[PDB]
Amino acid sequence: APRIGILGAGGRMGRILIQAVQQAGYQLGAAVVRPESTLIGADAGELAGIGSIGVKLTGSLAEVLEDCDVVIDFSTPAATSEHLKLCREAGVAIVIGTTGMSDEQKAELDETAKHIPVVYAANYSVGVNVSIKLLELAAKVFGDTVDIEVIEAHHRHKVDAPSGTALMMGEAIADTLGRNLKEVAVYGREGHTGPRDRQTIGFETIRGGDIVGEHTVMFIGEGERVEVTHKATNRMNFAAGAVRAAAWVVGREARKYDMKDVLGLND
Amino acid sequence: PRIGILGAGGRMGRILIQAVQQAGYQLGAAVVRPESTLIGADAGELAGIGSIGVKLTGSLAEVLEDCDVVIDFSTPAATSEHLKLCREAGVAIVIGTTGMSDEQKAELDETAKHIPVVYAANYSVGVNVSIKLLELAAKVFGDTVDIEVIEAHHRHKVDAPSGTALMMGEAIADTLGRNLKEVAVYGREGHTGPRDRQTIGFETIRGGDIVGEHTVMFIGEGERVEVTHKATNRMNFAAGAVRAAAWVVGREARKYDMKDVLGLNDVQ
Amino acid sequence: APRIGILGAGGRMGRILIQAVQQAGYQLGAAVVRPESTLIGADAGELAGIGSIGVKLTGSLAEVLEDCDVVIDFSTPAATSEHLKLCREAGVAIVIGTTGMSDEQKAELDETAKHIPVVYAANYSVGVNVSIKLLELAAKVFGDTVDIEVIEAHHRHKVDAPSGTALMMGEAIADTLGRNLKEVAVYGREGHTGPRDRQTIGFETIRGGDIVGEHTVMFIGEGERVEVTHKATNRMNFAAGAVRAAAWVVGREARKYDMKDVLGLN
Amino acid sequence: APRIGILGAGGRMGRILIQAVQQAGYQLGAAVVRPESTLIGADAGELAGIGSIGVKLTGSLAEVLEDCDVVIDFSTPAATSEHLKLCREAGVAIVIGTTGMSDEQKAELDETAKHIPVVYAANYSVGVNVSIKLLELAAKVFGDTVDIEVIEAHHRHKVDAPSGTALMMGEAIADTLGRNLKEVAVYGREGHTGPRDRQTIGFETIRGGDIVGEHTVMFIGEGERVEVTHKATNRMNFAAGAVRAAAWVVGREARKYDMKDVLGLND
Repeated sequence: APRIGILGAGGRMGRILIQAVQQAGYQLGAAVVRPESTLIGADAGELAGIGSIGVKLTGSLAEVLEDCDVVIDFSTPAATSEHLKLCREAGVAIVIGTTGMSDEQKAELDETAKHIPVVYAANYSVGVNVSIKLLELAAKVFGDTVDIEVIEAHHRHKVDAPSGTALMMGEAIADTLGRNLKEVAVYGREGHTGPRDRQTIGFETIRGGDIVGEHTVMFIGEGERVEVTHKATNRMNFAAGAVRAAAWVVGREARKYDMKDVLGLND
Repeated sequence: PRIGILGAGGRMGRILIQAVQQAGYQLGAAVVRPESTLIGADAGELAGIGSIGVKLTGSLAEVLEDCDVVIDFSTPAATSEHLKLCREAGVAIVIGTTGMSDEQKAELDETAKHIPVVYAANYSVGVNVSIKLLELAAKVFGDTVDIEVIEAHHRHKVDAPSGTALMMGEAIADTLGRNLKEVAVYGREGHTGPRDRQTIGFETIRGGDIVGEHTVMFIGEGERVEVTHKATNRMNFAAGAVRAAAWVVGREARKYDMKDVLGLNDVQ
Repeated sequence: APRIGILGAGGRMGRILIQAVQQAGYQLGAAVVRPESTLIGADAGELAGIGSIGVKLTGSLAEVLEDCDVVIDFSTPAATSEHLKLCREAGVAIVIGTTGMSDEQKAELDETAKHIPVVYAANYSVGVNVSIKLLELAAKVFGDTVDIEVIEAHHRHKVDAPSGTALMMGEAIADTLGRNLKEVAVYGREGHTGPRDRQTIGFETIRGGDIVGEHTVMFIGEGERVEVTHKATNRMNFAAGAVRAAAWVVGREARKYDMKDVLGLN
Repeated sequence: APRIGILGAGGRMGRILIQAVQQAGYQLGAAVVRPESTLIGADAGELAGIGSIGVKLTGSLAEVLEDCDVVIDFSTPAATSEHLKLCREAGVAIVIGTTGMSDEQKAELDETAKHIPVVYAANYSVGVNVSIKLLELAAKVFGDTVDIEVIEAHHRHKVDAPSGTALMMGEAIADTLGRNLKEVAVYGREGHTGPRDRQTIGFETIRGGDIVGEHTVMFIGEGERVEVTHKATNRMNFAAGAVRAAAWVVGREARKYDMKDVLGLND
């Protein structure tokens, strides 16, 4: 079985990753926090809400890398830089989900991936990555015979429209169909719009309440319609995907991998 | 009741004949333009329900004695003469002609002072029911929900959102005391910021051959209530018009709409 | 403004009820716990996660009734029995959402409701109660011209099908249409079922994953369809409804009330 | 450009197929009916509601096969047998959508498919075949991590439950996951069902009104859900797929093909 270490194990996301490791039947290899954290010495399982599991929060990643085959890192881009060097010298694979890394930090990641296996993905949700593959496959088959509309819904606090996931989906469809998203995208409809251009990709964005996040793509043809939909119940399905990527990457050739590799979608 | 169909030759007329027979009523008459080719043919056979013993006439006045109520889905000029004739004969009329002139609509109100007249923006029973549900849900939820209107229609529709969506949004704004033109939003792009509670959002989907779907979302904290109307075809106006026709027979001469016909004004 | 007290303030539902009182802008009048609870003396606002609010947890309901105009009780039927007798003597209204009261305990409630105002509802979610009213109205208008199908979805751990909410919706429609649900209900379809009887009310129950709770009623006609749907994001929309009932019932005549009364649906 | 002939050109499906041939820009090569038909001599385009196109209904398939590269046959299994022998001797490919052929009649097809190209598919809707491929792919990735539920809706007259299309989808999913559908299928839920078995594939069948046909497969996981949905607006989307298969099969090696081949779904 693979030994998975969780970096930043004290934060909100770390605790979820600890539950995901134990729920997948894996051994928690390590739980690391900042060397000055209040929680050093606490039980990771107790802290994660699953009761004691015998792994305690430590503050030195280098001291626990021998106990791990892979580590999962959802922290700060600066902390990921230090985590990359330690895993390189120790030969431990790393699954990185840190958002907002600089172009220099992202380059440091790419060169590390020539020495250790590295997983880097924009989204670790298994369902989202699956959805994208379905969209690409349906788009290749439907070709120019369907009107493509992207509908998403989110809570009333979201400041951006459409969501990054909705745009990620439209981008994959536009790449598949050979269209330029900025040219063919439409974000509203009011008044005498005229009839619909087949090249148009329409984005309908719903805002309200506390909706966690729903995305639907409609391939609308003559006489029929195919919908691909992903709905999130909570903000926690990154963990199951990240843990699945960690188990998958153990013992593989040193390259940079994404969730398309992990899920066998590049076929 | 004996129900007559005006403009019985057209696409909508033929559907109305089916609706009368499908509702178990006796078709009292079937009238077409006085220069129509089909004058003399049997209405039932032409409508696809087999012979029923009523033939197409080009003279509405000659068969008014054979009817208790008549249904008119034609052109605004054709209804005006038909409205005048029904007044003198004392036969009720259900009018669904779109785009009636300001003088013709005033002629209707005076006609409704002599005979009962039904005039509604939409004769689909489901659409009218939904709008009542929207009003009822809106009054109870008040300002505790973010309201979003989603509709879908075929790729040939030139106007957005549909009249039905705006009719629904208008009903909600009136219940909530909002001005729809002030609070409506038809698209979202870029840094929209957080949602204003007063906003009523309209998301319009276009594609393929979708006949017509409308969903209103009352989105609160922890839960959501949706009212949805979906149309399979463009013929569900007929069942309502026939229902309005049977309802208006033998009633006091006023102007009625589908809220009266469906008993929707009786709950608040 | 009304002073609302929360019973069982240490439990999961009690803490949520404290948040709902503060989220609605009301002043928390009291917070009572089991007489053997550890938390007596701690601050309710802090204990509920909204920061200190100046109300401390007590173990004596009788000692704090003077500070409240109404109390909300989501506890056990045995504890509710003591709460019903105590609230009667103090003249404080009570909102009860305890499930599973005995036929004798429910009778104790009805006799109590002759002295103090009592709100008792099967479901305190505002959305659900609204949904049932939409169903009743749609059912009255459509009559026997539509096929009615009830679809619900819940997480994979739910042992009962259909949900109580779905049956509550189905029952409301059957009463409107004059049908006997036990006679006309259908819970599955397999093989040569034949054509559909118009009287049938069909129940499609979806089970999977962690779905909190979705309920859809379809009025399916010829050429069109009307759907009324309620979707739950979490298990907490009872609290806002209960708090709204608490504020609504303050100072009213002593009867038994439900959420139809609170929301003006009757 | 392929010359497509339509057999049974007088019937409901024949008229729809004529529309589909012209809507695709193809040449109507022939329009054939029974030699004793009333419609012999009528213009196929006029009969299909698209105005004259200059091809008239004939009663002899052998006399017009030289005008065709492929023919489309939605008739009776007895008539399809005769058309197979004629197309074989004439070397013209054929697309068959006739339902209910015997095990011997299906064998006549397989031996014919060694001489001429033959397309035979259970369902010619492009969207449905796309949907099935999407289900197989999602099922392979999710594996045993999701509860799978099939929801379908049809008009109040449908006598069979679930629909053949819903069963077809469950069969594709059960095959991908290594499950036996008859063992894991559940068609209703009433009373104390207990908690859900992960292996179960649940079928919820909706009946009412005049619904043409809706099918939804829910892959329900922990924290998220992915739905694949196909909706039919009318009973005519078989035609476009059959026409698309007709053009695809022209000039290909004599084998038996299905819509997975036509749409590039095999891999």
